[PDB]
Amino acid sequence: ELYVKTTLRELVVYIVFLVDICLLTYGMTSSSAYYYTKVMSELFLHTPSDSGVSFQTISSMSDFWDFAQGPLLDSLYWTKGSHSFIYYENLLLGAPRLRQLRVRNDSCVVHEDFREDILNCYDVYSPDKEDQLPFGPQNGTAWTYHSQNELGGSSHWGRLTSYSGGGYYLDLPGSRQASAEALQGLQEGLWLDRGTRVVFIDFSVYNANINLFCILRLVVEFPATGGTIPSWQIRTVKLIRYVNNWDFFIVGCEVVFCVFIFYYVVEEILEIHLHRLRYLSSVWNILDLVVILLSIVAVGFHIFRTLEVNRLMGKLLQQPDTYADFEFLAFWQTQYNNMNAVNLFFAWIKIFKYISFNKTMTQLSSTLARCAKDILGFAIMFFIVFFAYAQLGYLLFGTQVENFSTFVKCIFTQFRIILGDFDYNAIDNANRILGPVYFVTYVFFVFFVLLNMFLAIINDTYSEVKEELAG
Amino acid sequence: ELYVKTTLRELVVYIVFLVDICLLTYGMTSSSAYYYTKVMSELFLHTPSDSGVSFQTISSMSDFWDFAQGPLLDSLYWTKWYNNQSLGRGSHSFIYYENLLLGAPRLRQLRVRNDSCVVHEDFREDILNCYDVYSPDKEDQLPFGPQNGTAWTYHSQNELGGSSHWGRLTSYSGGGYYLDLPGSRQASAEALQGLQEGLWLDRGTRVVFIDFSVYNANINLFCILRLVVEFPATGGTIPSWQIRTVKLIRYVNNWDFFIVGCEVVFCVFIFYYVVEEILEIHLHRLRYLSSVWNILDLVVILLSIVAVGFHIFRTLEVNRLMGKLLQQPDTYADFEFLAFWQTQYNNMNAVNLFFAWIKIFKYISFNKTMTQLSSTLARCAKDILGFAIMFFIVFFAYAQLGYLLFGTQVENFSTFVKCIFTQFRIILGDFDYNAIDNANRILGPVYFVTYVFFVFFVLLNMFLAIINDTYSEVKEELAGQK
Amino acid sequence: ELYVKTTLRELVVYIVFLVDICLLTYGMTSSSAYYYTKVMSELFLHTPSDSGVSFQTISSMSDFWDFAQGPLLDSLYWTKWYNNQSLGRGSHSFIYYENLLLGAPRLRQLRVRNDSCVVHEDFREDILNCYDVYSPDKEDQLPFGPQNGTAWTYHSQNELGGSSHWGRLTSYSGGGYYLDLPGSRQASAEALQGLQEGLWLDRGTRVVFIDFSVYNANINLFCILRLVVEFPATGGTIPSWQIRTVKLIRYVNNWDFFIVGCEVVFCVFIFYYVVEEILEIHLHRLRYLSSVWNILDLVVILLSIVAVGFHIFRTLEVNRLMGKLLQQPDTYADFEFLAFWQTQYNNMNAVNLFFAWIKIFKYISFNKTMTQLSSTLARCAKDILGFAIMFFIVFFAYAQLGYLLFGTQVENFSTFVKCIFTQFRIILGDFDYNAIDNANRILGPVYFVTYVFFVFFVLLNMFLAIINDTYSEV
Amino acid sequence: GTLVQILFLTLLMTTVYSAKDSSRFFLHRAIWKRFSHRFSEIKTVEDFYPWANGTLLPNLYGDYRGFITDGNSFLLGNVLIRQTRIPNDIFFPGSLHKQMKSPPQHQEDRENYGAGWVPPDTNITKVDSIWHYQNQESLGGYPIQGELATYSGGGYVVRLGRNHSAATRVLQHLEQRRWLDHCTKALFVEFTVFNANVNLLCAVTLILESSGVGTFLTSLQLDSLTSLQSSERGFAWIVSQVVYYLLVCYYAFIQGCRLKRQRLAFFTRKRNLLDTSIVLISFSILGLSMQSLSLLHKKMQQYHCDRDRFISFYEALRVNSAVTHLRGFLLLFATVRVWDLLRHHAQLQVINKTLSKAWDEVLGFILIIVVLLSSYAMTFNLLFGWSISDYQSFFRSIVTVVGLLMGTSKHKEVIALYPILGSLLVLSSIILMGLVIINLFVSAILIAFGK
Ligand SMILES: *[C@@H]1O[C@H](CO)[C@@H](O)[C@H](O)[C@H]1NC(C)=O
Ligand SMILES: *[C@@H]1O[C@H](CO)[C@@H](O)[C@H](O)[C@H]1NC(C)=O
Ligand SMILES: *[C@@H]1O[C@H](CO)[C@@H](O)[C@H](O)[C@H]1NC(C)=O
Ligand SMILES: *[C@@H]1O[C@H](CO)[C@@H](O)[C@H](O)[C@H]1NC(C)=O
Ligand SMILES: *[C@@H]1O[C@H](CO)[C@@H](O)[C@H](O)[C@H]1NC(C)=O
Ligand SMILES: *[C@@H]1O[C@H](CO)[C@@H](O)[C@H](O)[C@H]1NC(C)=O
Ligand SMILES: *[C@@H]1O[C@H](CO)[C@@H](O)[C@H](O)[C@H]1NC(C)=O
Ligand SMILES: *[C@@H]1O[C@H](CO)[C@@H](O)[C@H](O)[C@H]1NC(C)=O
Ligand SMILES: *[C@@H]1O[C@H](CO)[C@@H](O)[C@H](O)[C@H]1NC(C)=O
Ligand SMILES: *[C@@H]1O[C@H](CO)[C@@H](O)[C@H](O)[C@H]1NC(C)=O
Ligand SMILES: [Ca+2]
Ligand SMILES: [Ca+2]
Ligand SMILES: [Ca+2]
Repeated sequence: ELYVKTTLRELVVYIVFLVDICLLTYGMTSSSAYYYTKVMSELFLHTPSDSGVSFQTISSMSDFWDFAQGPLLDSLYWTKGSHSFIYYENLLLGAPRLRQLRVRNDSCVVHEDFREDILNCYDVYSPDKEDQLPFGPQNGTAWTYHSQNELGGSSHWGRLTSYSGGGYYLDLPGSRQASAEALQGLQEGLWLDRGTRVVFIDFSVYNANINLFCILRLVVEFPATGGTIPSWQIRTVKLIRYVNNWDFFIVGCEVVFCVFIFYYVVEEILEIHLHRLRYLSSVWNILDLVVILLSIVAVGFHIFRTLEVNRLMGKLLQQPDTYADFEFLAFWQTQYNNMNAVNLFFAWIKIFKYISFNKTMTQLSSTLARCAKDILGFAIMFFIVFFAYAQLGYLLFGTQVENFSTFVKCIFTQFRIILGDFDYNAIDNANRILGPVYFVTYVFFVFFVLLNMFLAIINDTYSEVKEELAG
Repeated sequence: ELYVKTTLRELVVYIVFLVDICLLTYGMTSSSAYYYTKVMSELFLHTPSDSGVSFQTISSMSDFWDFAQGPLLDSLYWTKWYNNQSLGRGSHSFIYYENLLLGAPRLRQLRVRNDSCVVHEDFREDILNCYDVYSPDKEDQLPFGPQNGTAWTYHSQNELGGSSHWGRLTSYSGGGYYLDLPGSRQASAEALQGLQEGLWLDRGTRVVFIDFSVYNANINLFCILRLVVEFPATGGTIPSWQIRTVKLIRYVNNWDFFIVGCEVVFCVFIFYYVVEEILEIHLHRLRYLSSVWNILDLVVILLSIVAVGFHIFRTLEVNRLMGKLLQQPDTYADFEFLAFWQTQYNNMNAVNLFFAWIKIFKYISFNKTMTQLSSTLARCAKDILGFAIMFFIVFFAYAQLGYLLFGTQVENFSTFVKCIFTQFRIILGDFDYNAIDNANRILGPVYFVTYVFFVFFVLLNMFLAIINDTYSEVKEELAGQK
Repeated sequence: ELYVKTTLRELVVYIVFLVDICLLTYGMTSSSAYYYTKVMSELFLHTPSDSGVSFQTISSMSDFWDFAQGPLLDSLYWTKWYNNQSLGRGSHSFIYYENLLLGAPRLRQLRVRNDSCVVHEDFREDILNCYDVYSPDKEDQLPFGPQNGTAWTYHSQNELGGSSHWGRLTSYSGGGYYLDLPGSRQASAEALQGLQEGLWLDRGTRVVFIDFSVYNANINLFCILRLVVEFPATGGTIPSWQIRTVKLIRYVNNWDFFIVGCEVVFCVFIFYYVVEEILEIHLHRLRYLSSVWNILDLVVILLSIVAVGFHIFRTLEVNRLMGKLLQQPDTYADFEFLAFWQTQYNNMNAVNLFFAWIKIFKYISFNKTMTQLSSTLARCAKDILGFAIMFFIVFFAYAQLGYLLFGTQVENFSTFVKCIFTQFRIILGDFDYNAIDNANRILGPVYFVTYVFFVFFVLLNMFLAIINDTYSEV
Repeated sequence: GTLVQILFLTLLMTTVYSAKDSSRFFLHRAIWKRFSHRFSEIKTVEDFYPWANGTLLPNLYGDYRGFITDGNSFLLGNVLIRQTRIPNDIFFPGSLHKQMKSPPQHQEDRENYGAGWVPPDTNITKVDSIWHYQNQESLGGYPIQGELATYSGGGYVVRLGRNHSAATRVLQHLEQRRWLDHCTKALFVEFTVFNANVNLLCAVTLILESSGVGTFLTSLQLDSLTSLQSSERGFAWIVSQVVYYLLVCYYAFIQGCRLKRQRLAFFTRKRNLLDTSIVLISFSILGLSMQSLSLLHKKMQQYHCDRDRFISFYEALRVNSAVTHLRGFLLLFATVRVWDLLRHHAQLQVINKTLSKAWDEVLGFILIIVVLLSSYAMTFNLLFGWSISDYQSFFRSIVTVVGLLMGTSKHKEVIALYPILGSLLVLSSIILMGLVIINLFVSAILIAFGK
C-alpha cells in the first residue's frame, strides 16, 4: 500500500538533498548548447568548396588539399581590429594547428615475388614504427619531429590505432593570405606523402553572449591502403562566471551539497557498527557508497577545472598567436558531465528505498529472487550461443558491412537487432545465401530463449504453490 | 548444478582443439580488409564523370561509354602526385600511390542470337528481329563488326578458362567477346574508341564484365574487382559489382611461422577425432545413428578434410598464377576464380567454427535450464504439428496474394521468396507502408491490416495454449495426488 | 489428429482444381515484368531537363512547359545509336532500341468555366473571376484561343472513347481539349511550341494527361504509360503517374499453347462445381445458408465466371485495337481502358486464388489447434467484446481530434481516413513525431502521450482479463 | 427519454465532424512551397536583400494585377516589413571582445532616430518614418511568438506594396541606408491573401530570429479562415444545424428548470454538469463563429474605405482558433457522455475484477510511473542533450522516452554515440519492464490458486 517507509525525517532531508542535487546539476548546462554545436558543425563540415568537397566528402590527398586551402580558411578568417570574429560574434582563440604523424620507411619487408617491383614498404601505424627524422626541406617546425613532451598533448584513441601526441606541426598565422601562402608552401613540397598516417586540425571558439567554448578537432586518417577516413569531435565547455545573482545562488547550492555529502558519509560510517552483520547484505548500502564516491569526485573535478581554465586563459591573454591546448579540458569536462548524469540517476532511484509504493513494487525484488539459480544457468547457456553468432557474423560479413567490421561492433549490432532496429538489406547484399539464414535463425534463437525463460519463470510458481499446499 | 558428462579428459582435449581452430581461423584474417574494400569501392563506383555519371548511375548504353572513358581510366592509371610531380616507380599504375595493378584489365561481353523468337503475326512487318533473354542455348557464336580482332570473335569457355557468374538476373557463362586494355592510359583510351565507333554494344548484347585486381604490399592483401553491367531484354542496365579482399600469399611475417604449427596440430586433431569416431561405429552397429551429436561430428570432420584439401589447391594455384604473371606481363591474370573460392572457403570455415562452438554443449551439461520448452512441447507434439501447417498454409496464401497484387511495382514483392522474407520482416516491425499504399490504394491497406490482425491472432492463440497446458497438467497432477 | 472431412474422394478432385488454378495464374506472369516498369519509370520520371526539372518536381506551368519539351521528346523519339549513326529502321521510334512506340501520344486537358462561382460580396470590384474546383457540372465546353484546331474545342466523352480517372484529388471525366503529337521530333516540338505561345494552360486548367503505349517483342509485354498533372483551385500542382505492364497478346510460344488446356479443364471444373452446388441446394432448400463455407463457394464460382467472360471481352477488344492501329497510323490507339481492366482482372484473380487456398480448411480439419481463443471469447464475451467496442468508440474520437489540431500542416492527418490509418500505424511503431511537434508545440505532446497511455491501458486490461480467465474456476 | 438524448448526441458528433474541408490544406502547402524556397540559406543580415529580390518579389507580384502566383490568391492591402532592435550599447565592446557582456536582455530599443541611426532631430513621433519606433497599439499588431521569444509587438516599420517597381525602390533605399544592422533582432515580413475560388483568407508571416551566436533561425507561419456566409451549402447541413441548436436550447431549458427545483446541491449530480457544459459550449461556438465573420466584414469595410494601407486580420483568426479549441473540448465531453451513459443503460464494467480504485492504488501507480519517467528523462537529457535533437530539453526528452516505450522512436544514435552507457540504460529499462509484467503474471497466478 501507499505508506511512508522508515521515518518522516530522513525522507524530508533526502527530498531536500535531491532537489538540491537536481538544481546544481541543471545549473552547469546551457539551453543553447545544442544550437551552438549545430551552427559550428555545419559551418566547418557541410560547407562545400569549388568542385564540391565538404569535410565528410574528403576521399584522397588532393581532396584534403582542396578542403584545406578552400572552405577551411574561408571559415576561419572571416570577411569584414587585429583579431578575427567568425559570424561577427564568435572569437577564435589562439591559432589553429595542423599536426601529422609519419611512419618509418623500412618496417614491413616485402614478399619475395614483388621485391623487385616494390622497393620500400610502409607498415600501418604503431608507436614502435614511427619516423622521427626531418624530411622535406628539413627547415622549420612542419618538417622536424617534436616529442609529446614539448608538444604538451595526450593520446587520441580515435580510430584504428590510438594515435600519439607528438609529430610534425604548423601553427597557422594571423592573416588569411599569410596562412594561404603557408599552406601553399606545404603543398608544393610533399607534406602528405606515403609515410603520412594521420593529420589533426584542432582549434577553439568562444562566444560572449552565451558563455560557451566550442572546442573542435578534425582527424583525417590515411590507412596503409591509401584513402582517407575523416572524423571529428566537437565539444562545449561552460566557464561559469560569478557575476550574476543566479551564480551566487548556485554557489550556495554547491556548499549545501558539500555539507549534505558530508552528513551522509558520517551517517554511513556510523552504522558500520554492525561490523559485517546485515550491512553489506542490504543492497542500498552499496548505492550509498556509490553516490558518495561520485559526489566526491564531482567536487574534485570542479576544483581541478577551475584551476585549469584559469591557467589557460591567463596563458592566452599573456601571449596570443600560439596554440592554447583546450582538448584536455573539454575531454575531461564531458567525462564529468557523464558522471554527474549517472549520479543523478542513482539519487533519483533511491527514493524507492525511502518511500514504499504499491505492493507490486515491494514484491518485485521477491519476484527477482524466484529465478535464483535458473539465471546463472541461463546466462551462460545464452551467452555461449550469442558470442558464437557474433563471431559467425564477423566472419561471414565484416569485410563488406560496416556494423560487422570488428567484434564489439558485431556484439552491439546483434544487441540492436534484438531491439527491432536493423538493416536487413546490407546483410542480404553482403551474402544472399548465408545472409537470410543468419538473420532468420538468429531471430528464432532469441525468441526461443525468451519464451523458454518465461516458461521456466511461470513454472517455478506452480511447483512452489504445489509443494506448499501439499506439504 | 553444472555437472560435466563425458569424463574430463575428453572435455580438455576438446577445449584444446577448439582454441586451436579459433587461433588458426582468426590469425589469418587481417583487420585492414574493410577499409581496403571501402576505399576501392568508393573510388571506382562512386566517382562522377564530367556529366555526373558514376557507376551506380549507369542507365543506358550511352552512359556506359560515358563512364568507361571518363572515370574508369582516370582511376585505373595513376602516374603523378597531387602537386603535379611524377611518381618514382615508373611504367606501373600504383592506385592511390600504394596498390599495384596486376596485369591488364579485361572487358568481356556475352551476346544472344538474332533469331530466338517469334513476333507471331501483327508486328511481323514492323519488328523484324527478336532477341530473347539470356540462356546458354540461345547464344551468338559468330563474328560481328569488322570480325577481325579478339573483341569481335567468340572464344569458348575452355579457351578462356573462365567460369560461371551468379548475376542479378541469371547465371552467365565464361566465354564471350573480350578485350585486354593495354598498358598506358593513352594507348588504352584509344582502344575503347574503336569499340565505340564500331558498335560493340548492339541490340544483341546481354552482359558486360570489367575485371581487374590490385595488390597492396604494406599490409599483404589482394583486392579483386569485377564490375558487371547487365542489359535486360527490356533495354536499360542493372549495374552490379563484386569487390573481394583476400589474403592469397600466406607467410610473409613472423606470426605465420607459428600458425604452421597450429595447422599441424589441427591435422593431428582431426585424425584423432576420426579414429575415435570409427570406434563408436564399431561398437554401436546401427545405434550410432540414433543420437544427433554424431551427425554433427560427421559434418565437422567432413568440413575439416575439405578445408585441408583446399589449402594444397590454393598453394598450387597461386604459385602458377604468380609465375605466369611475372613471366609474361600485359596479359590478364585470372585472379577471380581464386578470390571466389577463397571467400567460399572462408565462409565454410566460419560455419564450421560456429558448429564447434555450439557442439561444446554435449560435454558440459546443465540440469534443466533450457528443457522447460522441450518438456512442455512433448505433451503437445501432435497438435503443434497441426498448428504449424495451418499457420503455414495461410502464410503462403498471403505470400502469393502479395506477390500477385504488388510485385510489378514494389521491389520487396518482386519474387516469391522476397515476399516470404518481406512478410517475415513485417512481423518484426520493418515495413514501408507507403510503397504498399501507392502500389494499390484499395487492396494495399486491406492486405496490410488483415495480415497484421491474422499474425496477432495466431500469436495470441500460441501464448494462450502455452500458458494453459501447464496449468492444466499441474492441477491435474494435484488432483490425482489426492 | 488430422481427420479428413466428408470424403477422401472430394479432397483429391479439389487438390486437382487447386493445382490447375495455380498453373493458370502462374503461367501468365513474366519474370521480366518488374524491370520493365522500373526502366520505363526511371526513364520518364527521373530524367532531369536543363535547369533540373524532372517530372516528379513539377511545381508550376513554366515547369510543365520546361519538362514537356526538354526531357519528353528526348525520351520518346529515338533515331540514332549512341555513336551518332542512324538506326536501320525508318519512321518508327524504338525507345531503348527495343520498345516500339504504338500510335502517337495525346495531351489532354480539362478546363473549368470562368464564372463557376459568385465571388464574396466584399471582393466584387477586385476579383472578377472565380474558377470553382473541378466537377463535371462546372466544366468549360466552349472554344478558346485561336478557336480552330482540336486543341481549342471541347469534345465530349463519347467522341473521345474514354473513361474516368481516379486522380489524387477527385475522379475526372473523359472529354476535354486534346492534341495528338506527330511522328518526327521536330514536328512535335513545333506543335508544342504553338501550344505554349497561344496560352493553352490558363488559369482555368484543372488536369493535364499525357498518355502513350509501348510494346516490347523480346519479352511479350505492353507498358502503357499515363502521366497526370493536377492544378488545384488553391494553387500548385500535384504530379502523379500510372505505368501498367500487361500481357494482352498471350499466345505466342509453345509454353503458352499448354495453358490453353488448363483453361479448358478450368471451365470444366467450374461447370462441375456449379452442378454440385445446385444439387446440395436442392436437398437443403433453405438450410443451405447456414454453412458459411457455402458462401465462399458461391463467391469463388462467381469470380471464376467473371474471369471467364473477361477473356472473350479482351480478345475482341485487342483484335479491334490492333486492326485500327495498322489501318490508320498517326492516331492515338486507346490502350488505357484495356490496360486498366486487365490489371483489375489480375487483382480479382489474385483474390480468388487466395480464397481457393484458404478453402482447404473445409476438407482437412484439425481438432482444437487454433481454438483456444474462440473458446475463450465464446464464454467471456462481455468484458472482452463490449470492452473492445468501448476502445473502438474511444479511438474515433482521437482520430477526429488529430484531424482538428493538425491536418492543415501535416499530411497524414489531412483527411479522416488518413488519421485512422496514421493511428493504426502509431500502434505498430511507425511514426514521425517531429511533424506533429512542429505543427503544435503544446497540444502535440499532449495528444501523443495521452494516446500512448490510452492504448497501453486498453491492451493491458485485455491481457489481464485474458490471463486471469484461465485461472477462474477450471 | 433516452431516444432524444442519443439522437441529440449523434447530431452533436455530426456537427463537430462535418466541419471538414481539405481545400484548407493544399492552400497552405502551396504558399509554403513558394515563399520558403531558399529561405534557410539566410545566415547573416545582408543575405535577405538577394533572397527578397528573386524569391520574394517574383512570388508576390506574379504577372497579374494583384494576385500572388498563377492568379487564384488575391493580395489584400499592402506588405509590411517590421524590425525589432536592441539599444546600440556596443560602444562598451569597442571590438565585441570577451568580457562580462549581455546587459539585462537589451529590451527593445523603443526610441526614435534620424537619417541613419543618427540621433533624432525633434521630439515628436512620426507615423511615416522608417526610423521611429511606432507602437504595438498604433500598429494594430500582436506578439508574434517565434521559436525562442515572444516579440512583444511593434517596432520599426516599412511598406513596399502593390507593384514590382515600388518594391525594388524600397529595397534599394533600405540597402543603401543600411537599415538592417548588427543591432537587429528578429525581422518579420507579413501580408495577407484572399482566395476566392475556395472562399479562404490566409495570413502569412515570415520570421527571422537572431540567435545568440550570430545567425538567423528562419520560420514561416500561416493562419487560415473560411469566410463563407451563414448558409451557402446544402439544405441537409442547414436543417441538421437548426434542429441540433433547437435541441440544444430545449436541453438548456430542461437543465435550468432542474436547477430551479434543486437550488445549490447540484455539484454532486455530475450527470447534469456535462449536459450543461455541452449547452454552454455549443452556444459559445455559434456566437463566436458569427462574431468572427462580423469582424471580417468590419475590416473589409475599412479596407474599401482607404485601400493601399496595411490591414491586420489577427482578431478574426484569433477568434477562429478559439472556435477550433472549443470544438476540440466539446468532442471529448461528448465522448465522455456517450461512454458514461452506456455504462448504466447497459452495465459494462471496464476496470472490474482488478479495480482497486481507492485513493491508494491509483495514486501509487501514478506516482511510480511519474518517478520512473522523470528519472530516465532527466538522465537522457543530460547525457545526449548536447548532440541529439530528440533529447534537447526535459519535456522533449519525456516525449522521446514515451516514444521509446511505444517503439515509435528507435534508439540507434544513443547506441552509436555512447555504446556502453546508452546500452546499459536501455538494458536496465528492458529488465524493469520484464520484471513488472512477470510480476503481474505471477501475482495473478497466485491469487487464484492458493485457496
Ligand atoms: C627511406 O628511408 C630513409 C631513412 O631510413 C630515407 O633516407 C630515404 O630517403 C627513404 N627513401 C625514400 C624513397 O623515401
Ligand atoms: C630554414 O632555413 C633557413 C636558411 O635556409 C634559415 O634562415 C631559417 O632559420 C630556417 N628555419 C625556418 C625558416 O623556420
Ligand atoms: C602538370 O605538369 C605538366 C608537366 O609538363 C604540364 O605540362 C601541365 O601543364 C601541368 N598541369 C597543371 C599545372 O595543371
Ligand atoms: C541476324 O543474325 C544473323 C546471324 O549471324 C546475321 O548474319 C544478321 O546480320 C543479323 N541481322 C541483323 C539485322 O543484325
Ligand atoms: C585484320 O585481318 C587481316 C586478315 O583478314 C589481318 O592480316 C590483320 O592483321 C587484321 N588486323 C588489322 C588489319 O588490324
Ligand atoms: C552527329 O551526326 C549529325 C549528322 O551528321 C551531325 O550534325 C553532328 O555534328 C554529329 N555529332 C554530334 C551530334 O555530336
Ligand atoms: C470569362 O471568360 C469568358 C470567355 O470568353 C469571357 O467572355 C468573359 O469576359 C470572362 N469574364 C467573365 C467575368 O465572365
Ligand atoms: C485555324 O484553323 C483554320 C481551319 O479552318 C485555318 O484556316 C487557320 O489558318 C488556322 N489558324 C491558326 C492560327 O492555326
Ligand atoms: C534582382 O533580380 C533580378 C532578376 O532575378 C535582376 O535582374 C536584378 O539585377 C536583381 N537586383 C539586384 C539588386 O541584384
Ligand atoms: C506603384 O504603386 C503606387 C502605390 O503603391 C501607385 O500609385 C503607382 O501607380 C504604382 N506604379 C506602377 C507602375 O505600378
Ligand atoms: Ca545505508
Ligand atoms: Ca560422437
Ligand atoms: Ca459447398
